[PDB]
Amino acid sequence: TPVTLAKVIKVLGRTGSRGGVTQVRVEFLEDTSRTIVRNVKGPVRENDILVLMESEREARRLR
Amino acid sequence: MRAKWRKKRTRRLKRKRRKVRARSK
Amino acid sequence: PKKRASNGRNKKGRGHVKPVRCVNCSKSIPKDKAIKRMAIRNIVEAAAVRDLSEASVYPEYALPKTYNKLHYCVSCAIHARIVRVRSREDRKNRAPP
Amino acid sequence: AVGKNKRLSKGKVVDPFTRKEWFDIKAPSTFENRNVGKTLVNKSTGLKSASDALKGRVVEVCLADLQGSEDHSFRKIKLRVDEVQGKNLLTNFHGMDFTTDKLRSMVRKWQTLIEANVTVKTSDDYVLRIFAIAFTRKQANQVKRHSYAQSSHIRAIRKVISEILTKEVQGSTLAQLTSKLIPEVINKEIENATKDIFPLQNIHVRKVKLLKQPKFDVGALMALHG
Amino acid sequence: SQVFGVARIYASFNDTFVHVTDLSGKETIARVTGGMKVKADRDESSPYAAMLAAQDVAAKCKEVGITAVHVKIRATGGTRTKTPGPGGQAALRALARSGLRIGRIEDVTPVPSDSTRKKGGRRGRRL
RNA sequence: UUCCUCGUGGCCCAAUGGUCACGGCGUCUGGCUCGAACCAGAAGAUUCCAGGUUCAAGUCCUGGCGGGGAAGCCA
RNA sequence: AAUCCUGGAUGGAACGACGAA
RNA sequence: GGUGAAAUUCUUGGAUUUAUUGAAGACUAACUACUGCGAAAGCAUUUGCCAAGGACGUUUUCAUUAAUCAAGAACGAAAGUUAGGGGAUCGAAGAUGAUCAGAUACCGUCGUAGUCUUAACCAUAAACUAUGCCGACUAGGGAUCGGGUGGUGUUUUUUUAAUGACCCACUCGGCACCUUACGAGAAAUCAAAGUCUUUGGGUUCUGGGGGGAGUAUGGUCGCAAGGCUGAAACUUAAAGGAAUUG
Ligand SMILES: [Mg+2]
Ligand SMILES: [Mg+2]
Ligand SMILES: [Mg+2]
Ligand SMILES: [Mg+2]
Ligand SMILES: [Mg+2]
Ligand SMILES: [Mg+2]
Ligand SMILES: [Mg+2]
Ligand SMILES: [Mg+2]
Ligand SMILES: [Mg+2]
Ligand SMILES: [Mg+2]
Ligand SMILES: [Mg+2]
Ligand SMILES: [Mg+2]
Ligand SMILES: [Mg+2]
Ligand SMILES: [Mg+2]
Ligand SMILES: [Mg+2]
Ligand SMILES: [Mg+2]
Ligand SMILES: [Mg+2]
Repeated sequence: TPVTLAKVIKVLGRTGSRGGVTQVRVEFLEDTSRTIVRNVKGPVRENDILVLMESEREARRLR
Repeated sequence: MRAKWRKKRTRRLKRKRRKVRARSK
Repeated sequence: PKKRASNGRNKKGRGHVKPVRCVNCSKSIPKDKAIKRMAIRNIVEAAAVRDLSEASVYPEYALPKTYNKLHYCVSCAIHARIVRVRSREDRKNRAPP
Repeated sequence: AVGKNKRLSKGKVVDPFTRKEWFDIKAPSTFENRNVGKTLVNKSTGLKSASDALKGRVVEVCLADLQGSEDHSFRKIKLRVDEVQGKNLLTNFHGMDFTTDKLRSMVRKWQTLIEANVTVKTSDDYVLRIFAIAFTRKQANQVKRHSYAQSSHIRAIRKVISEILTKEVQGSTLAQLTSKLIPEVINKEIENATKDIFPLQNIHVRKVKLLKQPKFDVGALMALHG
Repeated sequence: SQVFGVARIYASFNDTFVHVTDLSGKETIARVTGGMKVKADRDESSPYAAMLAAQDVAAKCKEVGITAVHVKIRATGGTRTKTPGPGGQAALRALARSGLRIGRIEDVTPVPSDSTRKKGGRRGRRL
């Protein structure tokens, strides 16, 4: 039953056609020095914490 | 209509008329 | 009327240029009316390079690069958020950004 | 995609990595390192004799891995298996070739590319197709932005190059040629012969390929592996 | 110290192949695709599928005896795209993160000297 | 004339003797939108007519009604 | 006083309207 | 596999994939650009042969031999035709899978003719710079291709020479380009589309509202496909070009 905690360090922007998604670059609490970009469904701040059911995935960054 | 296809129609009708006239000639 | 003096292209003294194919829609477009870009990129990305260097024997290595030249037709280049569309006065601007 | 197959079988487990064995690869002595890696085969049955299934194998590996230096980092070498003596299988030179990254890095626009290729045979009765490549350069004090040649310079350069390779191969057997290749003396000769004609940067040679080999002559092979 | 293999990612659109061999290429290990790790026909190409494939081949190589791997990334090439698909770099990152070691990545997309002819017509694949 | 076959909702068509009977189109109602197309949904059958077998016939059997097909040869 | 670096995409369906002014 | 998504299709007889070779035929990437040559069409791997050509240079030669040209002749993309060859890719037709109200269309998978060549026909094209050729003159500016001249200019050789490659200045000729309008133009725009009511340098071709109609007929060429030539009846008040604001 593994899950990964990740701390938010930077909110990038909203995403999704209807704006109910947010891109965030996080910092893994355990195994620090690792930063990954993820989608989020709800509201989010910097320094919030996320429970990744899987860590080995990042979203297509909107650039 | 498109002039290209109108031309194609004239060409077909010319062919038609040419052979239906060869029927007599 | 005449939208462009070059008419779309770079054919002055040639007659014929022996076209190429759009890599997106396989359309036979002349090599001069096309739009040539060059996608010079690192092979992996900005992200996983750190993981690769961590997991790499042969340190200091290179991270070599992938170079591919791209031709697009007008329609595909305009659909793919490239040369899109400009005003009558800025059409004459011939340099890149 | 998984449960899609209509039929797996037209008409209607034994995992093999227990059935296999490892060998380690020895390169010739014209290389500061011999131990290339390892390979696999099935166990030598009586109806197979795995030696012969493994005889005609080819393995491409980097010259920087054979020499240690990352200066020869592009420069892949293909090695052909020719003999086996108890799990330390020997190889001989099959052919060189560059990496696409380096080649495309050379190929930039607003400079003229020159290419040559010759079909020469050696002292050891081999036949090789040696490829040479070169590129114009923009001199210092130069203001115009392309540095193209006048297309007879190119023909002269190519004549010179082809004559040099036909001269330098005839006399080099195969290992003599390999040890001429590795230090990149040929490129120095091309530059010294063409500086009187045109600048010529990036005179790395190019891939070389065998076409037809002589008879085996195991003695000449074992001469290399000491 | 390190036992080397060769990974041979072929990352097209519509699918992704991770399949690893000895240095010679004649003897192979652990060919798995994206469509073996997903059931759509629409996500055969995707990075998650490629990542799962790379995890599987990492497991199989490690239980064979292979520790490091060289990489040859490839697209459909020829007359076709020549730009690699989405799931190549994902597989690469995945087999790196799984515990294997890397050496000498290369791109080996087959390129022609103006070979035969692309498909679609001269007017193209319209849509 | 003989032989063979067919008949089912407005149209085409299917049915194991075992529910006043399946489907598609059409029709009616509502919705999206003015109409189509689309989405939801309804209703409509004396299974050609007269008899018989059976607990029960659309079906199984006899007769007629109408439609079609094949045959009508040696001279 | 230490100190190696980056930029980047596509993605279904959608017929029609009397003329006059 | 392919796709927007699927399906047709191939796969325990091992498909896709890997490596090693071999064959076939086509093509000639990246270099490849507001660059070159060519009468145009058009022409891009190497080397060899064959003949030709432009520009440049010239204190060489003839000496008006010239410019444009109904007739008439040569070349003339692709498709197409005939006959052989070759026939890998792609692929009018056709067959199929889907999409769709229908889809003998777009998309997908196959796939004949064709795509390549030889010998011979065709004789067309948005064959377009939609701009006839020859000639003279008229504003600035720089870049570039080829040739040539000059410079104690830079670099390499053998510090050094001659070369070659670069730099600067200039020049003839060419593909073009930028800026302005003294000018022109209906304007868009044009260093030619200027020097044209202050109307004439020379010459060839074509057009006369829109349709009917590049039609019918008659000739002529062509194996054919068709080409070149080419009306009338009847019909109509607008068709059209360039810009303007919506
Ligand atoms: Mg043309
Ligand atoms: Mg209704
Ligand atoms: Mg209607
Ligand atoms: Mg109508
Ligand atoms: Mg196989
Ligand atoms: Mg080439
Ligand atoms: Mg040139
Ligand atoms: Mg014409
Ligand atoms: Mg014209
Ligand atoms: Mg003039
Ligand atoms: Mg000059
Ligand atoms: Mg000039
Ligand atoms: Mg020119
Ligand atoms: Mg008139
Ligand atoms: Mg008229
Ligand atoms: Mg009126
Ligand atoms: Mg208008």
